[PDB]
Amino acid sequence: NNSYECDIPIGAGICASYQTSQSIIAYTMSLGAENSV
Amino acid sequence: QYGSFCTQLNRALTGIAVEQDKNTQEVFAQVKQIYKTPPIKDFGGFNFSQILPDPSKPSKRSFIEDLLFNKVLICAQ
Amino acid sequence: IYQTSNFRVQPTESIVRFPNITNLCPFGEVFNATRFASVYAWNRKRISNCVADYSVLYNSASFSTFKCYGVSPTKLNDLCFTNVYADSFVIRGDEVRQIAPGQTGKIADYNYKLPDDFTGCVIAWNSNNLDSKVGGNYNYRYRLFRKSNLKPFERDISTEIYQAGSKPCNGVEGFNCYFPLQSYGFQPTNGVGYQPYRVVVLSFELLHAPATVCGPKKSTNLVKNKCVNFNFNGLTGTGVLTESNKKFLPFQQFGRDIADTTDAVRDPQTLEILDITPCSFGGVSVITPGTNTSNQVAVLYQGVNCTEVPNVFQTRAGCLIGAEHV
Amino acid sequence: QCVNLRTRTQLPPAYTNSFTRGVYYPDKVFRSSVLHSTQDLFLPFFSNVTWFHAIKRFDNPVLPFNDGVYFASTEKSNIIRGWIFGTTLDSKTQSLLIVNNATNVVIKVCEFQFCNDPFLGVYYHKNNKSWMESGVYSSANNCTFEYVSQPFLMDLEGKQGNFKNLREFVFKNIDGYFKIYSKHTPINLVRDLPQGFSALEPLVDLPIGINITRFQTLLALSSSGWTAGAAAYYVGYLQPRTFLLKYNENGTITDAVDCALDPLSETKCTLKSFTVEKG
Amino acid sequence: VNQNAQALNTLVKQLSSNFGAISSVLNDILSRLDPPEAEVQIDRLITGRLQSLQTYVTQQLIRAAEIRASANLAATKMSECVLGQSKRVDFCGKGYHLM
Amino acid sequence: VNQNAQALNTLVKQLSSNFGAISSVLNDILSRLDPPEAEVQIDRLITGRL
Ligand SMILES: *[C@@H]1O[C@H](CO)[C@@H](O[C@@H]2O[C@H](CO)[C@@H](O)[C@H](O)[C@H]2NC(C)=O)[C@H](O)[C@H]1NC(C)=O
Ligand SMILES: *[C@@H]1O[C@H](CO)[C@@H](O)[C@H](O)[C@H]1NC(C)=O
Ligand SMILES: *[C@@H]1O[C@H](CO)[C@@H](O)[C@H](O)[C@H]1NC(C)=O
Ligand SMILES: *[C@@H]1O[C@H](CO)[C@@H](O)[C@H](O)[C@H]1NC(C)=O
Ligand SMILES: *[C@@H]1O[C@H](CO)[C@@H](O)[C@H](O)[C@H]1NC(C)=O
Ligand SMILES: *[C@@H]1O[C@H](CO)[C@@H](O)[C@H](O)[C@H]1NC(C)=O
Ligand SMILES: *[C@@H]1O[C@H](CO)[C@@H](O)[C@H](O)[C@H]1NC(C)=O
Ligand SMILES: *[C@@H]1O[C@H](CO)[C@@H](O)[C@H](O)[C@H]1NC(C)=O
Ligand SMILES: *[C@@H]1O[C@H](CO)[C@@H](O)[C@H](O)[C@H]1NC(C)=O
Ligand SMILES: *[C@@H]1O[C@H](CO)[C@@H](O)[C@H](O)[C@H]1NC(C)=O
Ligand SMILES: *[C@@H]1O[C@H](CO)[C@@H](O)[C@H](O)[C@H]1NC(C)=O
Repeated sequence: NNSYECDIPIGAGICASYQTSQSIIAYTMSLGAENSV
Repeated sequence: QYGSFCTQLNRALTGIAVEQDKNTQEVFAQVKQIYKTPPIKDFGGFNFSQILPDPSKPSKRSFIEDLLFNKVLICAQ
Repeated sequence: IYQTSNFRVQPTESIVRFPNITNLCPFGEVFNATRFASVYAWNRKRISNCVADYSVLYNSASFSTFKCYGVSPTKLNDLCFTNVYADSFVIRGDEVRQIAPGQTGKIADYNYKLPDDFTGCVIAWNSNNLDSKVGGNYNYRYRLFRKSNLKPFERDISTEIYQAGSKPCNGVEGFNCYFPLQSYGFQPTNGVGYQPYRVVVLSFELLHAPATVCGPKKSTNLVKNKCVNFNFNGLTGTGVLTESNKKFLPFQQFGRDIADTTDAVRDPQTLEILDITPCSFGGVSVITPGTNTSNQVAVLYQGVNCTEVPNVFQTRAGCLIGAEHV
Repeated sequence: QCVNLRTRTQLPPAYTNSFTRGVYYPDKVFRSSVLHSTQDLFLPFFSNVTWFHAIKRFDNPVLPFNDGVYFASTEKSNIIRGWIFGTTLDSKTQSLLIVNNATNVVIKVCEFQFCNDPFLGVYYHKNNKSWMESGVYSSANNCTFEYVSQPFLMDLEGKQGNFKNLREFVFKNIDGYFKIYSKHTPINLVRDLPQGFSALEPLVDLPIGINITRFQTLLALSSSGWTAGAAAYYVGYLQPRTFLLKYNENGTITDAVDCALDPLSETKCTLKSFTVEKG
Repeated sequence: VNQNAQALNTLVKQLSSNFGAISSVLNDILSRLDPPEAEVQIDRLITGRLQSLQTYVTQQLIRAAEIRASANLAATKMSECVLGQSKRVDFCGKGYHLM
Repeated sequence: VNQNAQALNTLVKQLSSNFGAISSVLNDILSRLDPPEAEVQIDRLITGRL
């Protein structure tokens, strides 16, 4: 359910990476950090 | 019997080669003549001893140029 | 500058080295055989480790029909063969046109077929004088019916009774059953096309193994460092033969070693791993001033040493003649 | 002319993982320092094998033959001495007989009459270091081909702690030809199949063109009562697949990779490389 | 560099395909058949190799026409960032350009 | 201009090549041979010109 910067793009906003034991995990892309002004 | 195809092919390849030579000539040769840095350098405390040419080299490359050159069958074809 | 008329070096002589001659292939006894068996019991023979001259057979008019498919017979003596597959039988003349591959017929499908990529040569010759019997040469039999047509070059000898229906065949003959073999009617009174015909076929492969069947050899020598024409074992090429440090196993020949070209190769009659190198080539170019001004030109040979070609100044891009360095 | 044997250790067949065995030189031509992908008959990686023993324990079954066979044998004093190949084994079809005679291997292409339990009879009932072999064979009326091999001699005795004798043979019967590829190498391990990679140089090819669908092995064999050391042999079945072989500059097959086993192997076969970047 | 090498490698691998003929060596087919029916086999190889060569030339044309744009962009950047100061945002560096 | 003019000429001359056929005039081959063995000749010219 988390968000991280994309490594291996799959498509439709969903992409995967290799991370911690260690496995391949797919998730929704994160549009960078967020802040207000 | 097939006529004139190889003339077209050779013309295209020669045009490509001449275009590449023209590109290389145009990108760099932007200055009419060649300058040279004075032997003594006092640039207000700044340091440029990594990009300026180094005489102690068979070629005239600089340090960063050498580093870039390092980072990057032959006759069967 | 203009690039025209690419330059190349022409060859000088030829080398026709071949392995040692052994003896003459005994194909004559096949062609002068006493008795010929039936179609389904064809005479199959393997001929190897000898030297055969097919020019005499080709020039001989003793045969009647002679069709070579995979190769032109005229130069048949200029190819080395790994092995010879000789298949012989006797057939009715009217059906002779079943010999060719891709044909349709009774013997051509039921009990004798040929592959699509067949490269051998077929000979058919009438033998009505000696093969015909006054009472009928009925020793020759064939399969009138076959449950499944056999693949090319496989022998069927089963004596099964014909099964033309789903109902079982009982006893020696049952329902829709017939004898597997039918005799051939060969008599001296038979007309043209009904006479017996001796049919032989020769098959062989190319370059898969060091061949042993060849013809005349005329091996001369192993000269080096010359643009010569090598024809060691069928591969005809032009180039220079040098000595290489490359290593072969005791059974390795015809190295490709890059993409598709015959690289350093061994030689017959000896054991040395020779190396093949193509002759020098390059694209000559002409540099000229305005022809309105003058007429003297200069010639640049690209990327090639001009220590040999028939005020020079060899450069990195090649070498230039007709002009003097300053 | 034989005595049937039933003094066998009746056990279900054992299975072992054939890690990296069953790769050989495809063609007679030579390449070097390149990568070549080709499809042919091979033993797939990580496959079961059929295990038989020999010491009581005299495993002599009859195994079906199809698409060639891969025979491995670990032993000392090479008790196995012969192979029989055929279809009906009753003097009704051409049969192939291979016996490693004391001089060399003898090849016999004859419509030979096998019995129920034929074997290479050795009169070694009493252990007195007497290998006198006056054994005789049955009728061999119909014969077609005969061959004599090179006189290569191998050790016939020994009780070494580590099983020094290890043979790997591959038999392929296709397009009317019989290809035998052989290799021998010592191993210091007791039972486990060696881990690693080994090449396979060809040995011989024979143009025979006969039909064989069954085979059995022969070893040095009164009918009942024998004293021989432990020995094991594995039988594996081939399959048509595609392999990518990585040659070397010296002309030796360094490694091979499958093209239908695992997805990573599929990607390696696609990219024609041994290393793949993330993506 | 990898693309340029790949183009040539794929072009040179083409000299070992039947193209519908019976072999892939001109010398072999020349020395294995009579010239009355050698053209009927040579023509297929000629057509196939013409097709391959034309495809390679077209690919090279397109790639060179693409790289001309990068050459022009580099020339403009050299004429603007170096011999002066350029006020175009996010052209000569990310931020406020100096030299 | 010249380069463009270099193309059209190299097209027009293409109308004077055998292309593996027996001639280079459609009228000649049409009026010198019956159709059923004339399609097998016209097809080569069609392919080359395409
Ligand atoms: C620019 O910085 C470099 C790196 O420190 C200076 O090179 C050093 O100079 C000192 C004194 O001459 C030497 O002891 C070091 O060994 C040098 N470093 C290297 C990596 O060679 C250079 O002198 C500076 N340029 C100036 C001060 O004009
Ligand atoms: C968080 O992940 C778990 C694991 O799949 C899932 O069951 C759950 O629905 C997720 N929660 C949200 C809010 O997406
Ligand atoms: C074989 O027969 C041919 C003609 O039938 C004859 O010319 C030749 O001499 C014969 N050879 C032998 C060895 O009988
Ligand atoms: C070939 O024959 C020649 C002379 O007849 C002999 O010197 C040479 O050793 C022979 N070589 C082979 C490979 O038979
Ligand atoms: C050749 O050059 C001379 C020198 O100017 C000039 O006078 C003459 O017209 C030129 N001729 C041609 C044909 O260009
Ligand atoms: C080619 O020329 C260079 C320069 O003279 C020389 O070093 C080299 O040996 C020459 N090679 C041949 C094969 O002539
Ligand atoms: C050019 O200079 C070199 C170096 O002194 C000399 O050897 C050479 O002869 C000179 N060339 C001419 C044409 O004088
Ligand atoms: C090998 O056989 C055993 C039992 O006979 C079985 O459990 C195992 O799955 C087999 N191996 C493979 C790879 O299927
Ligand atoms: C087989 O081996 C025996 C025993 O050494 C030997 O006498 C014989 O000559 C060999 N060959 C044959 C064909 O029996
Ligand atoms: C080989 O023999 C088996 C068993 O007799 C038979 O089923 C098969 O059809 C035979 N195949 C050939 C090609 O003879
Ligand atoms: C290749 O063989 C030579 C001689 O047998 C040997 O010196 C060399 O080390 C071998 N190459 C490699 C990579 O082992």
